[PDB]
Amino acid sequence: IVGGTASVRGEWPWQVTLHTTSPTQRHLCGGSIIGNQWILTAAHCFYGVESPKILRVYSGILNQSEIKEDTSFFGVQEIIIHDQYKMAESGYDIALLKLETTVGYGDSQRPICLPSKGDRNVIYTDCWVTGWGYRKLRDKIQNTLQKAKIPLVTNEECQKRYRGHKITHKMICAGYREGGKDACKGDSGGPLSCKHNEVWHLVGITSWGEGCAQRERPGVYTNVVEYVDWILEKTQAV
Ligand SMILES: COC(=O)Nc1ccc2c(c1)N[C@@H](C(F)(F)F)CCCC[C@H](NC(=O)/C=C/c1cc(Cl)ccc1-n1cnnn1)c1ncc-2[nH]1
Repeated sequence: IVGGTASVRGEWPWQVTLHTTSPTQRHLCGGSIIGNQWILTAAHCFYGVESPKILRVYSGILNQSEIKEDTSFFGVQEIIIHDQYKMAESGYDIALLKLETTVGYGDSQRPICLPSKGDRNVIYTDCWVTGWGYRKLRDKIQNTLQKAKIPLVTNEECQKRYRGHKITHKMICAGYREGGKDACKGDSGGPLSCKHNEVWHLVGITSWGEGCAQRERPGVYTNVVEYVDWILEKTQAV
């Protein structure tokens, strides 16, 4: 996160850190708890990932230093990638992780609500991007979960900012015209959380941008409201 500040413990209880175990253990991507055995994240996180066996999901983490060999985690039973996904810049950048065990909900780990189909017509004015990613292009993963408040940008304005790309309504953009606040390397897969009528909604999944926090380069997120039926198809399968 560029231009953010330290989160407080329990502030983003749906935020997870997804770690890879091969060749050595390290943070891979962010993610969001959406159900007691479900993590919603970005499809591009699994590039080269040949098996769910190398994945570890940690919930209830403020600091990456809380993670050692004796720290409990959730194993991943299955990686579900949207089957229209090709690359982050073309959209469909969404994936689900089916956990091997159930998350016990508490004040440290709980799910974020998905947006409603009717809420597609609502204007969100209180949106935050969170993660352990870089503070600038050449940096390192941060120990403490960071947060940054960012305004949503219309599809028309985002398309103006990305000449040469096709910004679809399945993407949602966020950033200041002058830049300064954004997601950066290591934040992808994490949430873009918006508070509406005292309820937090998972509005976006951190996907891509041209550089980090640059002037007139909004962050591009998977527009979660456009995938509610796809998520329900995969998580509510009979
Ligand atoms: C010690 O642990 C470690 O250093 N972990 C570590 C470190 C860095 C990484 C990473 C793991 N993840 C990638 C990989 F390949 F390293 F595993 C996979 C994932 C590959 C893509 C990922 N993209 C983002 O996270 C966000 C991009 C992004 C999103 C928005 Cl909304 C705006 C601007 C953006 N940026 C433009 N340029 N940079 N950001 C990333 N790139 C490097 C990493 N992640």
